[PDB]
Amino acid sequence: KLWEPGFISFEDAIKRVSKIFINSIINFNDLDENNFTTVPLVIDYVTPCALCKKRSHKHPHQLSLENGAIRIYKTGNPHSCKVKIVPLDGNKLFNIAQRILDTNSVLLTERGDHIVWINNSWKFNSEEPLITKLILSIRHQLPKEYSSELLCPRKRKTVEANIRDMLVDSVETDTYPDKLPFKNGVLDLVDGMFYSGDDAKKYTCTVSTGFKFDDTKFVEDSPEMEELMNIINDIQPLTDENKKNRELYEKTLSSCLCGATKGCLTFFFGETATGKSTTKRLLKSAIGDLFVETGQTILTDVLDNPFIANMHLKRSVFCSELPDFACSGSKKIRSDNIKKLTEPCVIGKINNRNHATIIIDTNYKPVFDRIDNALMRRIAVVRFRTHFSQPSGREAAENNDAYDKVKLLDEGLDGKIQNNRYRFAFLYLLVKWYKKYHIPIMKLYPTPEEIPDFAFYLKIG
Amino acid sequence: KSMRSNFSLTKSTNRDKTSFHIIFLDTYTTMDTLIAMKRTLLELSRSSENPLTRSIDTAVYRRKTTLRVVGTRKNPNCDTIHVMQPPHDNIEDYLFTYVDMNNNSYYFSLQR
Ligand SMILES: Nc1ncnc2c1ncn2[C@@H]1O[C@H](COP(=O)(O)OP(N)(=O)O)[C@@H](O)[C@H]1O
Ligand SMILES: [Zn+2]
Repeated sequence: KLWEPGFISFEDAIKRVSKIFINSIINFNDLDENNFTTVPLVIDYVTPCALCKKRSHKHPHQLSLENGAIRIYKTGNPHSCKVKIVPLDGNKLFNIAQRILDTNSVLLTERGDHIVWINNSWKFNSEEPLITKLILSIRHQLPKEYSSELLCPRKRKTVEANIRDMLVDSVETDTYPDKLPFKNGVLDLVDGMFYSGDDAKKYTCTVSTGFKFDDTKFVEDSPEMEELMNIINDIQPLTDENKKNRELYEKTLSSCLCGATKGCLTFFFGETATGKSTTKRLLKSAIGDLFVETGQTILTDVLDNPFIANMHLKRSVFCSELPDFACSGSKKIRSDNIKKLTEPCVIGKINNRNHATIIIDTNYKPVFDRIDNALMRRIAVVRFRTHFSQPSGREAAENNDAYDKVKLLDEGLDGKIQNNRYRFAFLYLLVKWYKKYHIPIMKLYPTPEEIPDFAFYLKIG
Repeated sequence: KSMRSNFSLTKSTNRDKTSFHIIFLDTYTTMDTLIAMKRTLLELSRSSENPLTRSIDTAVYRRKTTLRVVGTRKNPNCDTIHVMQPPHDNIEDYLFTYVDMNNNSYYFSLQR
């Protein structure tokens, strides 16, 4: 017995090898389980040989059995013909699926979802699964005998089913807090290095700012950098009185790049026309989709809710215009949220990861229904004291004690920042401040000695 | 029209392996034409999306072509047998070697 019938029926293997030989086989009948490695395969070369593409072959071919496969080789001159291989075990689609998983292009997270690696970014979808798009994208990275058969849609559905049924164990995503993900790579914050390609693959970053990183703008000098300092100097004066507030502001600004849990909530306190919304727009333009504006519901309306589920993996949540909770007809901050919005996992798939710096802007000092010592530890406030008013009412603002300086309003800044003019210079400033403060540790300190409501407790003390 | 309008089908007794033979009665040609066809048959098998188009046995196209006769066992120790099928109750409709060129029948051959 020269054949081991542990792989495939000998008749089926002979049928396969005959199908490979387009030319008619002369002695097909005498091939049995005890001679197929011995008798040469004489072939009537009516058509060109299916292996060497020549008119004919001087000598007959021969078969060998090795490694669970059939090796087809020509006698006489070996280099005159191409060696051929017939496999016997495995559905070819299963081999393709094994190769595709083998690349680590498709993974599953703890959410029972499947993330893929298309166009240098970890794509993900739930309504329309996109494993098959990955298969199209990756067919170029496989031999020809796989690319030729990855085209038919039903074969791709079969390969997708195989991949689904082989990806058992879950991987953890977004473990690097000091990496800023774009759509074309990841920027490292500890260094100034940018990784674009397979280098960004190792950091399983499933979110992105939404715009491509450009090395021609992220230099330092910039056409826009100088007036960006002018604007930041005007909004926050570089003075000895407004000194501590300056680095507090810079720390709050930089804490929006780190992808970890933040231990404080910052209040932008200032009067009208102080530039708080200017900073809001600058951050939005600088970090793309990582910045999100929410409503007042997550402060005054019960959490468990799209406004609490969309903050999943967002690195900055900004709250706008608390409507004078000090006066009547208002709902207080209800500090239970302050208990809730800082602890690492947000309930509201009801579990989401919290990487967001929460910044709330206000014109009036806000009040809580209950004041506790845990509120002492997680609240900081930023004071804004520069006025950008129209030429008409400058004096009426220069005689107000709520402002330390009044500046002439420029009507063109909103359109320019909306055009992402200061998009990269401001990001450069953010990185510079991050290296200045958040290396090697990121943590935020509260300022209990600023909110007037906390004075009474200090009066108790 | 000759091959579509008149044909017969055989059914095998093996259910796990669907084995079938279709014989078009009103079409006749020489065997070298079949051998030359084998090429285009292989390309059609590789290109068509129909699952049955994969499972055509082109290796049967060989000198002294042999096929199991209807009503006869494949092997003495095997019980897979090709049986009669309606509406064709004539065994002559299941023999490709039988030649009956009528007015509806068409014959063709290679120029060379
Ligand atoms: N440094 C500056 N130079 C000129 N105009 C400036 C400025 N800083 C801010 N502004 C403008 O003055 C206004 C103050 O900014 P805004 O963010 O709206 O203030 P606010 N209402 O939130 O206190 C805006 O219209 C802004 O475009
Ligand atoms: Zn050859």
